[PDB]
Formats: sequence, structure tokens, C-alpha cells
Amino acid sequence: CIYRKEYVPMPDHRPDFVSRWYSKSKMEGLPYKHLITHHQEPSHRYLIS
Amino acid sequence: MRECISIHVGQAGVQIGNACWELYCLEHGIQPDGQMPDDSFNTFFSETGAGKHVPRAVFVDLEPTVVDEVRTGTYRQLFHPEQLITGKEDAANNYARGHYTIGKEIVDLVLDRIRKLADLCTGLQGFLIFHSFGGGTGSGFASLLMERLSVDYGKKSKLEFAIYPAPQVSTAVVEPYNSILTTHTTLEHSDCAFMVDNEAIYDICRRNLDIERPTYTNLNRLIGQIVSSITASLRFDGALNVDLTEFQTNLVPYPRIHFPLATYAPVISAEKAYHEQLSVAEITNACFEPANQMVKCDPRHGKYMACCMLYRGDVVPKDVNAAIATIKTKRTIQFVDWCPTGFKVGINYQPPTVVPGGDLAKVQRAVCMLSNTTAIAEAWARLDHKFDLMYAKRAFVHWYVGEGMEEGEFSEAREDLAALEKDYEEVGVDSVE
Amino acid sequence: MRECISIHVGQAGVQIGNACWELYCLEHGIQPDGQMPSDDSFNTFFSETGAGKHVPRAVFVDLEPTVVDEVRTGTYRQLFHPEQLITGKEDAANNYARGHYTIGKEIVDLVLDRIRKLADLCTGLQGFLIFHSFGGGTGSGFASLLMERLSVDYGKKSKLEFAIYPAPQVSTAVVEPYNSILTTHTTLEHSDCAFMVDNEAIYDICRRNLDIERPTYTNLNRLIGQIVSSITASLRFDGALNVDLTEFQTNLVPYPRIHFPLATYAPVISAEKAYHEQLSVAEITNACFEPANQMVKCDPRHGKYMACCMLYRGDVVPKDVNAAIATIKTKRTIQFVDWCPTGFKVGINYQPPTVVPGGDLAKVQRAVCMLSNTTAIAEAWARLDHKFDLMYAKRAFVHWYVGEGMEEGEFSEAREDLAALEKDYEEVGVDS
Amino acid sequence: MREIVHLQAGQCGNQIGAKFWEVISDEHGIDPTGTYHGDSDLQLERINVYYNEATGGKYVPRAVLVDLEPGTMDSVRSGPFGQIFRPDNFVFGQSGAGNNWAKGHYTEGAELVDSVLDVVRKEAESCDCLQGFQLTHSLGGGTGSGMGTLLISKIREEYPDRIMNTFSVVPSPKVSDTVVEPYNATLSVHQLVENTDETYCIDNEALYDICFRTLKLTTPTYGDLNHLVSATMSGVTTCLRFPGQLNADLRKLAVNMVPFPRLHFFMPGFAPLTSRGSQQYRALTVPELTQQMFDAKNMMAACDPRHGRYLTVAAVFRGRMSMKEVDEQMLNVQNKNSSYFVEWIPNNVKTAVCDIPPRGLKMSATFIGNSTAIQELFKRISEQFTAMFRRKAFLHWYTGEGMDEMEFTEAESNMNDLVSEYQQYQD
Amino acid sequence: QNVYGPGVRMGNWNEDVYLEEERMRHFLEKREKGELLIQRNRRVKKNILRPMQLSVSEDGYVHYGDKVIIVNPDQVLGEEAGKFMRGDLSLCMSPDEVKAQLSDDLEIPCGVSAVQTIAPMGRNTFTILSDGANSCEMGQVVVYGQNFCLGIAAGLEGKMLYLTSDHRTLLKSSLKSGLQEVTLTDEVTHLNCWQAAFLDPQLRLEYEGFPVRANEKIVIYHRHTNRALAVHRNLFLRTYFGKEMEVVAHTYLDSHKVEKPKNQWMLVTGNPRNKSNTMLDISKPITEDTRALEQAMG
Amino acid sequence: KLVDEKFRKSLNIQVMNKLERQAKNQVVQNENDEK
Ligand SMILES: Nc1nc2c(ncn2[C@@H]2O[C@H](COP(=O)(O)OP(=O)(O)OP(=O)(O)O)[C@@H](O)[C@H]2O)c(=O)[nH]1
Ligand SMILES: Nc1nc2c(ncn2[C@@H]2O[C@H](COP(=O)(O)OP(=O)(O)OP(=O)(O)O)[C@@H](O)[C@H]2O)c(=O)[nH]1
Ligand SMILES: Nc1nc2c(ncn2[C@@H]2O[C@H](COP(=O)(O)OP(=O)(O)O)[C@@H](O)[C@H]2O)c(=O)[nH]1
Ligand SMILES: [Mg+2]
Ligand SMILES: [Mg+2]
Repeated sequence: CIYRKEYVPMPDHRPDFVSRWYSKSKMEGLPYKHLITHHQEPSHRYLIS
Repeated sequence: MRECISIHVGQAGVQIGNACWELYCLEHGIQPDGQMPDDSFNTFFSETGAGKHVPRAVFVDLEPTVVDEVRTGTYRQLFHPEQLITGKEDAANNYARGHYTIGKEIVDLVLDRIRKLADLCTGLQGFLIFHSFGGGTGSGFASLLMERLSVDYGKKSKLEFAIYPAPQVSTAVVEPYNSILTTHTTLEHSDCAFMVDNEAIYDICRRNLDIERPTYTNLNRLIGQIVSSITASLRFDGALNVDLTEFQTNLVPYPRIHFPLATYAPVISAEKAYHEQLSVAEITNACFEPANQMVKCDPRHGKYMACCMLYRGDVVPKDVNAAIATIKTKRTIQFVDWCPTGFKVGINYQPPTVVPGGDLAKVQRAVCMLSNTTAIAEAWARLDHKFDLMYAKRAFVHWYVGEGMEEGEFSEAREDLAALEKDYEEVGVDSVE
Repeated sequence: MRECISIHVGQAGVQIGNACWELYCLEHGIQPDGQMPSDDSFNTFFSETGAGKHVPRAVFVDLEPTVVDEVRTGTYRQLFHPEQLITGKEDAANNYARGHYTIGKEIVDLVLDRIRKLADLCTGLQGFLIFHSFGGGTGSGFASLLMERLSVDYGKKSKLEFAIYPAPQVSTAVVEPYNSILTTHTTLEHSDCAFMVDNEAIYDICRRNLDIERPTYTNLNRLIGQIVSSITASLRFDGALNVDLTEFQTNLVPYPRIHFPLATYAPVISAEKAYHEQLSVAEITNACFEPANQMVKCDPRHGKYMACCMLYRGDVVPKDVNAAIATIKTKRTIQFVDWCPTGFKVGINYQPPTVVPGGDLAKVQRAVCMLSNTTAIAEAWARLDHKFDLMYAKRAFVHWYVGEGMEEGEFSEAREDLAALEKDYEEVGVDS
Repeated sequence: MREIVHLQAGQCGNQIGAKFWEVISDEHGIDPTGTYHGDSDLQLERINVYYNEATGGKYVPRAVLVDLEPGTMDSVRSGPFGQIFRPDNFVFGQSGAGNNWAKGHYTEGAELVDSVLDVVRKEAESCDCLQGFQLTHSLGGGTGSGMGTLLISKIREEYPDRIMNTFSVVPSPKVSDTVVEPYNATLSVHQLVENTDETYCIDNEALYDICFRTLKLTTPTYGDLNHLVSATMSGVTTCLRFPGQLNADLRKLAVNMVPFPRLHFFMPGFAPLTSRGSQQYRALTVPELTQQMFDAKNMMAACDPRHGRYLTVAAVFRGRMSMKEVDEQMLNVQNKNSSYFVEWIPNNVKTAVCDIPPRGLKMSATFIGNSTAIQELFKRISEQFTAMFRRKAFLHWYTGEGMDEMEFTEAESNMNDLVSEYQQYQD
Repeated sequence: QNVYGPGVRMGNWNEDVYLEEERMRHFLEKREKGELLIQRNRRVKKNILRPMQLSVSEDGYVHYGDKVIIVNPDQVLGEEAGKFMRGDLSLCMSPDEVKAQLSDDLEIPCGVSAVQTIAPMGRNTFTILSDGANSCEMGQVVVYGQNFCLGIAAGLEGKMLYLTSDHRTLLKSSLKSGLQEVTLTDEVTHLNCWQAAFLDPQLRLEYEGFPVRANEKIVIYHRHTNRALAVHRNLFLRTYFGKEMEVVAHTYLDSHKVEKPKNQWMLVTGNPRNKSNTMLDISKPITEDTRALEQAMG
Repeated sequence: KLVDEKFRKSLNIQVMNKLERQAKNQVVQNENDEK
């Protein structure tokens, strides 16, 4: 029947959910600590007037 | 919320509808009974109280058989039986039948159904109409419905996905007559077109996909991939989402020239793609090689006027920018003088989900091009050629005359497309002295 | 407490009495024996005995026994008390005159005695429900007699009236314009509302909406019961906006001679059509305004509405009722007379309508009912006048009626009383 | 005291603003919930400048987030800092502009500005002494290029006195993602010049340079590109918020920066930028910072300053330092590159100091420059606009919104009358 | 043109290897300290899903102090339309996981939901305590019309979260339904009290002031509001644990003025034989049927 | 006279148009919230 044979129901396939997650985080990119933090200074390292 | 409505007409309309809506259901995870076991879920499948969903399409035809196939098919229980519309007698490759006598009995019913479907929707974005110029129903009935739809909704966007007759092969003799006759409606009542010929897909499948004996179903899956990748920006979340309004804006510079060419990459099977590394430059130049056009015309015989460029998947703006730069540093790709900037970049993240049992392999990154270029004009020139050499002895005119439309309107449409090709040449003219 | 008594008349009345009273048993939970199962909304229709069985407050009447005897042998034989179902040995046989002057008075006293007993049981009686047909002789003649004599026993009491108007094309009789014209006088001076419906309109609705290509009278009987349930539903069950029978009379009848509204029910869709459709309250009011879904063969796009009663029911939110009625007002082919700037009345009920087995409507969360009074119903009377004068010109069938003992002058007067009624319906159509 | 209302329009502005409201959220020691978790008193002495007091020790933005297309605002609400922006500060339409300036500025821009004008007016009277207004958008889109500039035309009528700073995103020619960009750019630059105190010309090409060569990042996405604009964001107002040896604010630089009101197009920069490899063997000192400003490479504008003369130049240093080296270096760079400054203004360099360095860093600087070479960008928009206006191409998308053609003519007239008087000052 | 993987030592490989070392070191420090999201979530969810053993109803009655479980049965809901989850539902404490990842502190107030699971565990186990104001000693028999409270310990040792609800205002309501909402709070007030009522409206006064049996259908009525504990089998809530139901306090009635099946409630006691199991999963005796042949004889 | 009567009704449509828009905006806000 052509049409029936082609559009058989065929379960077992479930759509992906996490490739979008990977691409979101790739577009996010590296955080502040790996962007500009120098000499691994902590929060209170330079806060004096 | 954003919503599309699909207006499929004819045997071609209903079969591309089968393939496209199947891909939509399989991507979103909809079971064939209409149930579920990060966006959209309202543009295409509106949801009822019991968790069921109902597609936003109408399939119309003047013969029952192909729609009765769906009514008995796999997804018989998914589509609302009101939406699928049929008639006893078809148009039989005649625009006159499809437009003047048998179209009227049903056009009110079709418009009532689409008015209801609009009242379901809250914010309607636009209409996508799928048909062929060569079919009597898909030509005449679609022309009437577009004519009445434009005056029912003045502002709503109307896109065309049409099967243009191929330059050499076709399945009808009076097909140039029907193609000629549909153009006045598709000129004065449309916004954008995607005329695609079947021969180009035949060659591209025999070339890249290694299927020497394809099917119309294999054609249909690729066209479904085209439309899904186009609507994917509304269907999902993205860095650079594009709307139908956006790419109408960068596909129509002038209101009478709304005829792009569609192209897709990468088109490749599992064994073939097991080796060749797929990247942004490769797909972006494969989309530029004239062997990949879905329209039988050579862009090297024209100049690009505008390019709408939709990426999808693990794409990065850096490599899109680099790919655009590499394709811009090229002389073989020409541009009209008045377009210094030429590209729309849209980006979506969902990697293309494969229909199992089809032909395409599982691909992580994909690209579609909608190129407004002037090289489509020679196709209409050849259509004009065959129309003249069949109109000269008044061949096949008696069918139309006896149905009841006047003969001189044929010459009217001939003059219309003569003027249209004249505008295309005028646009191709450049003011460099 | 509120109580309603049904005065169903005729084979139309009796066969309606089967379908409507089947629904009343299933919604309140009554077994066909009458006793509720072992595991007081019902009081307006049923009535407690000592035995704790609920006897219906209805009086089936007919002038032939065959229609009623099927009830005496049917499934609900043990629900209806024997004295309530009134029969006769001979019928009017498609004749207003037989059922009004020579056969009617034989059983006038017996039913008028029985109705008093059912009225005795009720302390506060809400009203009288009368179901008949303009076609049949008993449905026209006898139904005209008791309405005249009901008026002299209870002057204040409302007499709601549901009938079967002759259909404009299909016909199960020939002399029925005489029955249709002559009865309307009593419906003019001795009725407080109307609910006229045509079987042909319902034939259109069932095939178009319920996909049943071959209906029967029951399919037409079931929908009528759904109408009578919804109007009374605000009495039986609690709601946000309860509306009584006296309430909706006020907001639907601007003039004493104008008491002919039109009924409409929505949604009426099969399970496969309730399969793939979301049912919002907006989706079921726009359906109640289209002429194709109406129940009389008349188009209010040819007339002007003068009053509308909205009867909502189910999981409805009063917020979205206001949204729906607002959109209807933003439409030019829905008109109103210049003296009705506000032409709505809304009642709200909590309990969704039940579903009977063997029916056609699927179980639905929400529903709408409508009683719309328009002047486009006047055109229905015009065709009846047009047909009546084609046949009174040659004095066809006249010898039957005189031989049954009525004077020919009423043929003139009953023709004329409608002529004034049609003219009265054109004065309302004029805008000052 | 001196409070800033931060405007935010377009997809770009919505994102860099969420990026901007991440740094000043990080530094001021406020957690993503809304509570302060910093250590020192100085971090909460002036937080009225960006944050609004709310019950429970929780602070809320003075930020207005506008976008015609509701698609992007779900992403801002779903970031790491998506539990900080007030929902009533979100105002959105249902339909986008489709990259048309005319639509966002005339047709659908009318119905939304009443909403945006309302909430800024609510935040206008909320604080006592506003310092000014500050906006981010893109001139290459349809909303920020469009309805973003419509607010500028409106708020300047309401509050003439307050300074207005715009960190706008100027399209690049070598990398273009829109063909109606030279239309919307021509129709927004015209709107900028009369109503704006100081414009920070930001682009995307030069930012793609900086990560590739100065930071050696192999996959620099839009997020890292948004990092650097947010860095320059805080450096402009790093003196208003904190003490120092020589304090400043928005007005002190602006009066020191604008000799004639038509010249307010700037050229921003950020100093401590080196690779992830060089996190140890690189000294964080005053002179190497100054050596990093005055290259053409660190620059995030799309022009080479060596083709023009710097009119005025401001350096805002962050962190604690001895002062004498700066005046030695700023004077030194003035003497050696004497040919690259205009003679008719002496002592061209402006210096201001806050004492507090930013978070995770010991010393920082921000350089804002008015130079001749910003003219090189404006001539070449017209190099594209003329090519598209002469054929009347793509025009009917605009004339369908009720505007005329003369607006196109007068927009080119005003930019032409900008560069012509800009060129005289170089010569 | 030939972009390579991690270890191929190519092109921009040096800087990427530096950056890999940086991220790896940061993750190592957090792993050693114990601040990883995986670690934190694992510990807190273990402390949630810890199993226990219930009390045994010796006399077929419930007492103060007995560990129990609240379960609504699966009555034959032929009336229910749309989508309704079947099975026996159990009232269990539901937290907000987003706030769990934001802050490690306990979440006051903490929601209550229904999950189709009758296994006793840390999420759904309620101790029946006294009224506080009234001296109902431990081991005393629970009575109809007598106030009692239920409590669940969670998170830090010694927590005594009590379920409460209050008269509805505009500023507090159920998340989706909009009716009166019920939640868990640590404080002790008079709003904490709950009463039990017999099923049939007719003999409720007759059975007033009588001992309450276990694993039997009853109605729950909050004292101050007079409303009832009800579950919306149609409204759903997706959480980390899965698909959980919506629970509110609003009395529901039929056309015959009797509580609809969403107001039915069953206490749960432990199986005397197997401790992990409850009474509702006790086995049934295996015998054969004689009614068929018996009626055949007649 | 008749011209004035048409404008007497085209002022009314805007009221219910505003009501419809307001309800749709609220539904849009809730559908954004859950997402
Ligand atoms: N690509 C593609 N083309 C199709 C498909 N089905 C039909 N066509 C084209 O449609 C042309 C004929 O038009 P039809 O759709 O068959 O006929 P119609 O539109 O119903 O009009 P009538 O012939 O009068 O009934 C053929 O030449 C095909 O090229 C399809 O599934 N895929
Ligand atoms: N819609 C509907 N019409 C009915 C039904 N039963 C009878 N009728 C109508 O009744 C008309 C004939 O009159 P009947 O009711 O059968 O008889 P009658 O009213 O007792 O009067 P007589 O025939 O003189 O005895 C027909 O035209 C039918 O349209 C019914 O169940 N549903
Ligand atoms: N600098 C920067 N530019 C961006 C970002 N996101 C988008 N863009 C740019 O914004 C332009 C499109 O802006 P658009 O969204 O149409 O502006 P709108 O129409 O006003 O909303 C594109 O050319 C992008 O390059 C971002 O995060 N940072
Ligand atoms: Mg065909
Ligand atoms: Mg009869």
C-alpha cells in the first residue's frame, strides 16, 4: 500500500532533551573566575580604603 | 502566542502534509494517538482538556481518495475529521474547473473551517499554503481561497510553498496553462514563495544520498525537513530567533518580486557521513554550490539580491561570521550593486531529529538558505516560451471556454508575466558608469 | 419548596415524557423501581411517599391507549403511578374540532381532578409545564381546552409552553394548517412563554453535528430533554447565578402579545467530535448564534433580537462569560432593537449536564442554553398564513370541522388574529 | 542621593543588561536570592545607587526591561540571576518589529511607550535625587533601534537636566547580519545627536578581535562578549559608588568631555585583559596598564585611532595606587604621541580615582575617548545607505508605516552635517 | 579546517590545556570540600528518602504517638472527566528543589502534595501528636470530634514540621486552584489542629465521640476553617520526584449533599508480619470459590 | 445625521477590543510564568 508501509507506527524512538542544554551552556561560556580573576585572590583580598 | 496555520491543497499538499506533520509529531514526541507520554507546543499542536493535541492545518482536495488514505491511515485518530475536506469530482488538470464551477460549492465550507481554526488561536502569526501549479485543484481552488482569504484577513502573512513544473520532465501537458493561470493570484495576493521543482530533488538524491530509485515520499521528507527547519526559530528558543515577518522583510525588497530559492545542507546518508567531518564552512559552501539547488536554475547566471540564512544546532556566531566572510571574498558569487550587506543570520539550537526509515543520517548541525536572486527569471522565460508555442494554435482552449472563462484572460496573464520578467531585468540593471 | 408539574399532551407529549423523565431519574439517581439505591434536589420533580419512593409529578394525557400502554409495559412501568397516565378510547385523528368540542369534554373533568391532586401535594408550586404539538388533534384541540380551563383555576400561575410547530417543508399531515392556525389563539391569550421547535431543524442538527445519518424520534426526543433539564437546572442545583422560571419570563417578554422565543442547545457533538476539540465557553456561544445551529427554521439575520436568556452550566468562570458576551456585541450581523441597549440575562449552574447511555452527546464539562426572542420568528407565521389561505379559499376539509360542531366564523377570526400578530411583530422591527 | 535608572531594550540590551546586572550583583556581595552576602561595610554604603530597598533585607533593581517580542524575556527570567528583576519591571508586547525601525518607532511603538513612561516615572519619584539615565540597545534591530530611541525623545522632554548616557551597539560593516541595518542605523543616529549627553559607541567586530588575540579564547560566544561590556559598565561609575583619592561621577567626565554639544560619540576600553595562560607571569602594575590602553588592539570600537586626533581622553583608575606614576605616564604618552592630539586643547588627559578594586582583581582601569577616527564609522554607513537609497530598495517596508521619504533625506542631511563639521576640527 | 580533539596537541592546545587544568582543579577542590551539587543533592535526598517502620494498631484503633501515613483510596471515579490519576494517593511533604539548590537551609514553609506511592519513608510518615493546649497523652485513643495534629521530621535532627492552613486572603492561595492552601510550618499555633468526621452525614452525630479505627475511610476537617482536606486529581505538578498532585482545603459536596470522593481519607498502619510493608499491602488468604456450584445446585 | 450614527457605534467596538486584549495579555503572562 506504499503509504501504510511507510507510515507504520514504529515506537521505541524518544526525542532528545539535552543537546539543547549542551548548546545553551556552550553559548554561556566560561564564568567570571576563568575570565578575569587574577592570582586566585579570594573575596576579601583587596577591600581596604 | 505565536501560531502558524497550514493550508495544504491537492494531492501534493496532502502528501507533504503527511510527511511534515509526521516529522513535527515525532520531534515533539507526540504519539500517533495525539498524546504525550523547550518551546512551541502551541504554534502547531494546541492541547485539549484530556492532554490531547490537534494540529493547525487544513487539507483540502476535490477528490476523496488520497485524504481517505489518511482517514484510514496511521494517524487517523490524530487529525480532526472536520479539518480534512474532500469533494467527489476533481478539477482534472484544469484551472477552469478548479476555479469557477466546482470551487464555489466548497470554498464557503473551507473558509468557515479556517475561521473556526483562527478563533481557536489567540495571536495568529500567518499562513503557509502548500500546493502545485500543475494541479487543477491546487491551482484554481488555491487561487480562489487566497483571493478570499486576503480580503477576510487584510494583514495576515501569506507564504507559498509551490511545486513548480520542472524544465524538462513533468506529469501533465496542460501544466503550463495552469502554471500561467495561477501566477496573477500568486503575484497580487502573496508575500513570498518557495517554488521548487521535483527534478532538482531527483538529481540531488541520486547524487548525495545514493538512492537510485527514490520515491515521492523521499521527496516529501526533504520538503518536510525544509519547512520544519524554517519554522524552528518559532518552535524553539534561540540566540538569534527569526520570525516570518523578519524574513519577509529581508526577502522582499519590492512588492512584486517575492520569489526566492530554497536550499538545504547537509544532505548525506549514514555511510557517506561516517567519514567526512561536517563543519560550518563545508555546509555553508555546499549550500552555495549550484548542484544543491532545489530549483532548476543556475545562480551563476544571476546575481544574488538577498540571502536569508538559518543555522540550527551546535552553531557558533564566530564560525558563522567566518563562513560569511569566506563566501563574501568570492567573485563567482555576484551581488546586485545596491546590496552591500546581504545576509540574515538566524540561529536555533535543536539538532535535526531524524525520521527513522527515511534517508537522512543523524546530523548535529544544519543550514537552510532562502536566496532572493535574479536567476529564477529564466525559468519563467522558458515557461513563457512553452506557453506561447502552445497558445499559437489555440490548443486546449476549448476545455476552458466550454467551462466558462474568457479566452483573452490567457493573453492577460501572458502580458502579466512578460511585465514580470521585464521588472526582473530592470532590477538586474546596475547604475555604474 | 419549588415544584414543577408537567401536563404533557399527546403522542408527542407522551413520547417526550419518556425521554425527559428518563433523564430526571439518572441525574437524581433514581432506580427504575423508584427507590434510590441503598448507597433533596429531586423535590421539584419527584415527590416522597411513605415508602420513600419518588413518584413523578407528571400527568401524561392522551386520547388513544396505544401510546400510553407502551409506558405501562416499558422499563419504567413501576415508576409511574397508574392514575396519572390518562387514556381514552377514541382520538381526534388530526382534527382540532374533535379534540376541542366533542371528545375533549369527556376527559376534561378527570384530568382537571388529577391535576388538582398533584397541585395539592405541592405547597409552593413554581409553575405548569405543558408539552404538546400543533399537528395532532389531541395535541391541538385538547391542549387548547385545558389551558383555557387551567387559567380559570389558577390565574397567577405560569403556563410555560413547548410545542412542535409544523415544519416548513416536511409534513406528517395535510390538514395541519387548520390545527396550527386555530390553536394559536389560545397560545396567544393563555400562554406565558413559548418554545416552538421544528423537527426538520433538528433533523439538520443531528446529521450535521452528531454524524448520525439516520436519526429517529428518540434522537430528537433526547435533545428536547437536554433543553428542559437546563432551564430547570437552576432550580434543582446550586449555582453562582440561580435563575427561576419567573425570573426569565420578565427579561424575555417585553409585550404580552410577544411571547414566542427560540431555543438553542450547544454543544451537541459526538464523542469523536468531542475527541479533537477543546470546549471553551467562547466556542459554545458563537455556536449558539449561528442560524445553522438554531432549532426553528428561521434566521435572526433576517430579523432583530429583542431579548436573550443565557443559561450556562458546568465548569464555567463568570469572568469568561463576560468575555464571550462582549465579543458577540462586537458584530454587526447580530442586531438589537434600539430600545434594548442591554439585552442579556445570565444564569450560572455548577453541576455539569449528565450523559444518558445510548445517547449521542458525549459527557462534557460545560454547556450553554439560550432562549432568544427575535422578530425573525414572525416570518414563520407568514408561511402558515400563506398556506392557510391557499386552502381556505376552496373550503377544503371544512366539512369535517363543521360536522364536528364548530362555527365557520372562527376560520375567519383565527386567520385574522394572526394577521394582527404579524403586524404587531413588524412594529417592533421599526426603529424610531 | 545620586541614583541611576538603568534602561534596557532590545534583545542585545536585555542580555548585556542581565550581564551588567551580574557583575554589580557579584561585587556588591548580594546573592541571587536578593540578600547581601558580602563582607565589608563599604560594599553597602551606597547601594541605593543601583538597588532599591525592599522589606526583609532584600534589594531590587531600578531596571526597566522592554522588548516587543516576548521570546527573549523568558531567557532573562531563566538565567542565574533571573530571580532578581521585578515582573512589573518586565513590560512586553506580543509582536516583534521584524527589524524595521519605522514599526518600532511609529506604529507599535506608540502603544508600549505609555507603559514604559509609566514605570520609569514611578522610579523617577521613588528615589530623591537621581543622577541620570542609562540605556542599552542595538541600532541594528527593530525595537532598540526603534522604540528604544523613542523613549529618548520622550524622557529628554520630561527631564532636561539629567545626564543621559547610552552604551549603544553600533553595527559592523565587515560582519553584517541585517540588510536593513543601514536604514535603521541612519534613522537612529539622527535621533541620537540632539538628545543624548554622551554616547559610547560599542561594536561587535572589535570584541571578536579581542578574545581571539588578546585573550586567546578558542570559542568566544556571545556570553564572553557580554562580559567585557559589563566590565566597562561598572568602570564608568566606579567613582560615584565608592571613595578614593580623586572622586568623579557621570557629570564630571561629561563636562570635561564635550567641548561642543554635537560631539559626544566615544570609544570605550578596558585595561586588565590577558590570556588564561598568563595568569601568573604577568605583573599587575600601573605602567603596564597604561601601556595597554593606548594600543589600537585593546579597543572595542571599529576604528583605528592612529588615523585621527584624540580630542579628549579620560582614564578612570580603579583600586589603590600611588598617584605620581599616572601623571607621569599620562603626561609621557602625551609628549611622545604629540602628533596624535589636537593642539588647541592643552592637558587633554583626564584622570579620576576610586580606591576600591573590583572583585577578584587588584587593579583596574577604564578608558573613554573622544577621537577624530570615530568619523570613519559614520561616513561608511552613508557609503551603504546611499547605495540602498539610490535604488529605493527595500523601501516599501517603511512607507507602509505612514512615514514619508523626506525623513530619509533629512536623516542623511544631519549625519552629513555632522561629519563635515567633524572634519573641520581635525584640520 | 581540521579542528582536532583534546589530546592531539594542536594549534591552540596549550591555552586550552591550561584552562582544562584550571577547571579541573576547581572541581577537585569542591569535590574534596564537599560542596558539589551532586554530593549535596545526594545527601539531602537520602535524608528525605530514608525508610522507616510504621506503628501497629493493636486494637484496630489509632492512638496519639503512632506513626501513620495519609492515603486517599482509588474509588471508582466514573464521574471524573478529563485526565485523573488513579491509584491510592499518599499525602507527602514536597519541597522546592530550586530553592534547595540555591540554599542548603530548610525551606519554611514547605509544600504538601500527593504521590501514588504507599511505601513508608521519610517523606510521608506522620506522627500523631497532642493538641498542645489540651493534654492528650501518648497512647490515648483518638476520638471523633477531638483535635489532633500530624507532624513530620525532615532535614536537621529535631524538626517538627506541622501541617496548617488558614482562612483565605488575597495574598495567600493555592498555587493553581486558587482555593485555600495548606502547608507545613515549624511554629505551634491553634491553626495546627485537625478533626476527623465519620463518612455518612446521617449518623455522624451518633458516631461523635467514639474511637477511630485504622485504615478506614473518614473525613478530615480543619478546626478553625471547618474546610476539608481535598485533592485535585486533575491538576498536576512536575517535580524532581515526579508527577505529584495538588492538595487544598475546601469542602466538596454532591447533589445529595454528601462529600465527593476527593474528601475521603484513610490512615495507614504497619503490617504486623513485614515491617517495610503496610496494612494496605497485607496478603489475602488463598481459598477457592463454591458459590458457582452452590447456586448451580440451588 | 446617518454619518453621526455610524461613529456612535465605532466608538463602542474599542471598549470590548480593549477587554479582549487585557484578558489575552493576562493569559499570556500566566503561560510565561509556568514555562
Ligand atoms: N514533490 C511532490 N509533488 C507532487 C506530489 N504529489 C503531487 N505532486 C505534483 O502535483 C502534480 C499534479 O497535481 P495534483 O496535485 O496531482 O492534482 P490536483 O492539484 O489535485 O489537481 P487535479 O489534477 O485537477 O485533481 C504532479 O505533476 C506532481 O508533480 C508529491 O507528493 N510531492
Ligand atoms: N419531535 C417529535 N414529534 C413528535 C413526537 N411524537 C409525535 N410527534 C408529532 O406528532 C404529530 C402527530 O400528532 P400526534 O402527537 O402523533 O397525535 P396527537 O397529538 O395525539 O393527535 P391525534 O393524531 O389526532 O390523536 C407528528 O407530526 C409528529 O411530528 C416525538 O416524539 N418527537
Ligand atoms: N553585542 C551583542 N550583540 C547582540 C547580542 N545578541 C544579539 N546581538 C545583536 O543584535 C542584533 C539584532 O538585534 P535585535 O534583536 O533585532 O534588536 P531589536 O530589534 O531592537 O530587539 C544582531 O545583529 C546581533 O549581532 C549580545 O548578546 N551581544
Ligand atoms: Mg488532483
Ligand atoms: Mg394522536
